[PDB]
Amino acid sequence: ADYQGKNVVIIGLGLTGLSCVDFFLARGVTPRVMDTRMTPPGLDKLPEAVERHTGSLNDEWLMAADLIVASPGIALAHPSLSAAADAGIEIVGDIELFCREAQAPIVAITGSNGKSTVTTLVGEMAKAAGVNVGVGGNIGLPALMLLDDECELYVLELSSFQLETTSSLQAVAATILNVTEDHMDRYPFGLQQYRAAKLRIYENAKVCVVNADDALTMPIRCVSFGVNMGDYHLNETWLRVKGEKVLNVKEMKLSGQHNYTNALAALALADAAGLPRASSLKALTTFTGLPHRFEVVLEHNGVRWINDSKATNVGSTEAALNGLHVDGTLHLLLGGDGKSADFSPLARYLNGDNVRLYCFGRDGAQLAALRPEVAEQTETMEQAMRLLAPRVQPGDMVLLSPACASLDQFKNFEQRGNEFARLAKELGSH
Ligand SMILES: CCCCOc1ccc2cc(S(=O)(=O)N[C@@H](CCC(=O)O)C(=O)O)ccc2c1
Repeated sequence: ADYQGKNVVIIGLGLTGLSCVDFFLARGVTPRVMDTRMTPPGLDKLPEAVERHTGSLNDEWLMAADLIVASPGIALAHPSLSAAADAGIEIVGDIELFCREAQAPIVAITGSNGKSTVTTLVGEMAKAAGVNVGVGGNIGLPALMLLDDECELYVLELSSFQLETTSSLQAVAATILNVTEDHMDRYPFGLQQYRAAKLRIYENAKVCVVNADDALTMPIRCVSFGVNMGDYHLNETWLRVKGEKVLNVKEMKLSGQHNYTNALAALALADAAGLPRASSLKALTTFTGLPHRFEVVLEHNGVRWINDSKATNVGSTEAALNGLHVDGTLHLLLGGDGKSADFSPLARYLNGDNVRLYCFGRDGAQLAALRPEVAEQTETMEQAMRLLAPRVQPGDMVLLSPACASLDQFKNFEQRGNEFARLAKELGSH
């Protein structure tokens, strides 16, 4: 693709909007930028030479465009953007621009839960093998910042929003790990619309990796992973491939059944990508986990404080609660922007004499309502933590696994997690 002489418009700033801007500049094309936010991040880095429109979408700019590069953060359904598509104006995203330029195979990963883990694991498997690997997308660096001639493999986490605007992806290996309710504020046609966006990842993929335990991950053969069934399966616990033991999970630092199926998924994608199994299995024994993903930030005085701020949907929090072992009382922090999710699937894990709920953020009242008799509601996570702190006892667990976006009150789930760990360390020691 060649963009010279094109009127290009980018919707959305930040590092991703800026990576798009750099992409076009370096090609001898000056784009225009708009953001619906008044002072979006990165505005300051923008080279004065690029005109910008903030606080709203500029229809004059859009309708005059030859190409619109839409951040995953804006809906294709937005009236201004639907108008442009109706006019036949081409709309793509960063991932589409990347795929058109990429000169190395791409491993593509999406799903409601486990996608950052499996993306990171596959990158670790490549690294152990001596492969020059670029890992990013919806995790880490924006995809366009990974473009490098020396790169031998790319491993991208892709969100459903990125996939909606991508059409040139031809993955060497692609997976949807699972599909559980998320982003309903962005999918007015419900779960099947959301699933439809994720299913796009398989179009033109050399190998499709599917979850034998989750029919929604299926297209319409794929290599499969699952617990008791699949080409990659569990059998102490061993990872197996087609009946053959490959790894005793005692060698892994990660624990839990869901991280074991994450391990199969990664192995399946690495295998499809042609990485040696020895180095791939080795990476599985060295990977320690991501920050904010069920991360023990404090274990002091008989109490563990777990930062699971990366739990931004119901299915994620469920993966935290399902089979959880707590000696005393579980103090569960829930809260933020639920994205119109149905929280009732959590109810099942919240019976008993040993659970306390501390709910906050935009949807706090909705979360407290899962079990009002053991629930407390506050405006902030800080107020909730100071509320729960005096009550914690030896044998207790304090778990931040909010089931919601943090965007109503925090920059991102990382700042939420960082504030959690700060407070835990303050309230968790005399
Ligand atoms: C006009 C451009 C709009 C730019 O603003 C935005 C950019 C990206 C976004 C991503 C998403 S997002 O839906 O991907 N938000 C994450 C938030 C996770 C977290 O708490 O850190 C989630 O709930 O999965 C929502 C809104 C966005 C708005």
